[PDB]
Amino acid sequence: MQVSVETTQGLGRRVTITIAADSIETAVKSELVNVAKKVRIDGFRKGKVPMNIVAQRYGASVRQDVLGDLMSRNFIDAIIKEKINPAGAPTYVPGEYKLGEDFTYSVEFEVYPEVELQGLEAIEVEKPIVEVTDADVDGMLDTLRKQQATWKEKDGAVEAEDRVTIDFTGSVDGEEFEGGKASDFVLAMGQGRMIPGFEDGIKGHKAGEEFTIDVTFPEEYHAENLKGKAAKFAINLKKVEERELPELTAEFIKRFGVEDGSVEGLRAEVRKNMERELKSAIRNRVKSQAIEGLVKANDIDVPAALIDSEIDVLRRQAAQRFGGNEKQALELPRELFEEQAKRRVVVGLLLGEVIRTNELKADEERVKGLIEEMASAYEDPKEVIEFYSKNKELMDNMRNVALEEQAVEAVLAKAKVTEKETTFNELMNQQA
Amino acid sequence: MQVSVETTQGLGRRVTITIAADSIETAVKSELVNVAKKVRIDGFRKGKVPMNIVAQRYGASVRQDVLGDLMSRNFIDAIIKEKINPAGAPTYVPGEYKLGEDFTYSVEFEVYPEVELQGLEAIEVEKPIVEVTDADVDGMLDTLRKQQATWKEKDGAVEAEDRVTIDFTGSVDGEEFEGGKASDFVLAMGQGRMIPGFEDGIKGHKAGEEFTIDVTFPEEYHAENLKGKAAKFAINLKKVEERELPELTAEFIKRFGVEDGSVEGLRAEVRKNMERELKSAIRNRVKSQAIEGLVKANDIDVPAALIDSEIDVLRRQAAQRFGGNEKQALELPRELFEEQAKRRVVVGLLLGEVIRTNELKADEERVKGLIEEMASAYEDPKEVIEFYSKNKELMDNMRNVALEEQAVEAVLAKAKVTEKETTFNELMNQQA
Repeated sequence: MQVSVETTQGLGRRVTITIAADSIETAVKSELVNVAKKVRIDGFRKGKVPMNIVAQRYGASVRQDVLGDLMSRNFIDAIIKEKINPAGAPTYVPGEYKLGEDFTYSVEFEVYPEVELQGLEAIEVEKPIVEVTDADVDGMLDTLRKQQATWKEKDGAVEAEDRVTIDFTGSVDGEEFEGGKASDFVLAMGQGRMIPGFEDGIKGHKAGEEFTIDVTFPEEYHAENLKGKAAKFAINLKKVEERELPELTAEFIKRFGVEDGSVEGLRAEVRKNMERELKSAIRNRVKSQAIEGLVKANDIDVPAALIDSEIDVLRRQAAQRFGGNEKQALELPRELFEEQAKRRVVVGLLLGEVIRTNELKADEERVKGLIEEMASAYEDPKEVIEFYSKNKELMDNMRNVALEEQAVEAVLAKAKVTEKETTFNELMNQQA
Repeated sequence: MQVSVETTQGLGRRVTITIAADSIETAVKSELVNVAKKVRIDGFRKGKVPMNIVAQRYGASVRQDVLGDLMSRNFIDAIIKEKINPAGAPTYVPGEYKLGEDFTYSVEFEVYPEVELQGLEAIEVEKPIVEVTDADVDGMLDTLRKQQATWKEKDGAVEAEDRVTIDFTGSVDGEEFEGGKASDFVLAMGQGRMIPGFEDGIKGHKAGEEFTIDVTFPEEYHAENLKGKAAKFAINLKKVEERELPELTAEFIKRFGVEDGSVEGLRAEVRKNMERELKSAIRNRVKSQAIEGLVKANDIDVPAALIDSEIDVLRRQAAQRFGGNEKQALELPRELFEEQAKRRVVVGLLLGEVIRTNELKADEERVKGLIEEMASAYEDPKEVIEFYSKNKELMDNMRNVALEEQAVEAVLAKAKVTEKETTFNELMNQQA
């Protein structure tokens, strides 16, 4: 067997393997008649038609199953002789497969080092002490009243402080940007604006008079063919709708689903929101400050295999969002995926080390109250707790999440906890 | 959300869950803004463009993520309140997703029955008593030179007992069909017979003729829209080759792959091949006798969920080979999938119950010896066993196969063991 273990750097090593033509071919014939025998579909029956011709002439489909086995078939043997152990999964980077010659592929595996964390006390824990008094309730209620100010058909030009119901669609330098356009787009004021140029074209003209704008995408834009390329957008200026407050009437209150219809019912729906919004935002802030603190305490050098696995999931899933086209993945900037990925894998090493060596058990009290809180998001809390209590694989997942939280907590209580007073507004204004 | 359970058939409990239009759309906007903020692909940036219009107008490309979440989201609560749970996995039978509508999907499954094996004494174990003597080697050797004789170019009429390397293609009923054609298809004699009309047509014509044979596919054939339809096969008699025996010449010894050239090397390579195939034959004979013993003696009630799992693996794998056409999967007569699946699920329950209740542990010496036996095939056997010993993920699968064979053995030694003498030829005659 043709194998070549190269070293890239430290953790990473590039084991380049080449499988011979007939070594592939015989394996195709083998797995053809195998899967044919078990699934009862031997073309006709189990005594005719040599899989030799089936493979060579029209066995490009089965070649996925075959090469799928052969990558791990040559791997499993080669790693025995050389003592090669990947960190979870090896990054199989293939160049090309010539049909009827060989199959060369670069097996870029990483090794998992023993992680250690330092600066546990040096980490700043934020407790954003928000206590949502009627100042915060009615302050945010006024923010709601003024920001959700009703729509009204403006007579004139578009401006910064207007909504406009339009659409944008066309091409970027002659290419159809797959799903990157909104037929009947609502441009709403008050919130942030899009790329300088786009919204500028919109607010450069009056309603009714429809035209195309040509704006180049930023190099900060998250697709290689769209960024730097000029983009023509067929702007159909239909309806310019200004925001203005008539009053906080039951007509407005009704649009939040308030059956009671009165503003006092609006406060009550807002209390039901404020319950899970306040709890999850506080928990998000202390969790965020913790995770940021852990990584910033120890920006460790993680195995790239875990990053690559995260990147495969994130590339396929992103490209699924961009029309489902695989090719789109390969033109999203890698470092926008490696953002969440790096943090996921670093925290995976750190918190894993914590629950392992600090011997953190699924603390029955901690996971009890955790389950009670997520159950109080459902209609019947008590019975959700009671059913989870029986269920094995639920209590596996509840063990893990209680231990993620408990691993954060082990270093959280060890860290510089700072109980800092803020308001409901500041809590979510500093987020999105 | 709305849930409603209905008994399909006994264990089959159709939990029909109506997910309301808004229950979908809100979860769509959720998974949109989530994936946007974590991957930082918010179109432009994390402060613009409501996910409302993104969902409603072109949010088809997130319905995998959304419905993928909702399948567990609605189900997890539904099973809590009412008491209701699948054996392994629930079969989600969904409606066609019309947008701006309640997605009602039939969440079917079967509950797990107490599996028991019976008629252990009635199960007759076949121990086919064979040896690799020069009698069996010369028997197979004579069959080898007498069956696998060299080919000569024939100019004349084709028989059933000729070779003919033809390129056939055409159309079934008038419609072109994928996969069912082969350029330089070798109709070799000696081995079994093809479908009636086809090979009868080939042998009904003399070398040089380019014609067509319109033959009807059997109603027993492995696909619906092909079976029962006549099929015009444009047979171009390309190569016609007569089957003739010269001798077991050094020309032939080389052609078999034996570089050694002298017949002593043909015998050596035959000893190595006969070694591993004798092992795999005896293994397959006692294994298949025992497996079909347990299954055909105990046609137990198996939860359809396990069948769906196996069938999804088998339909992916098969339809990938049938041009990658996932629609054609559902078109294959399902009993060909359920053939293997029935065996896998019944064995999985029976042998599972054996190793569980009888406390069958992966015996270190037994799994070690099993690995010696299979590693014999590999490049360095005792180092294979040695390296495997470290890797738990692989030793998990080695524990699987060890306990499957050990569970077979726990009933094998209990079953009516009958030693039945055979030759090497008769051992594989039916199996091949």
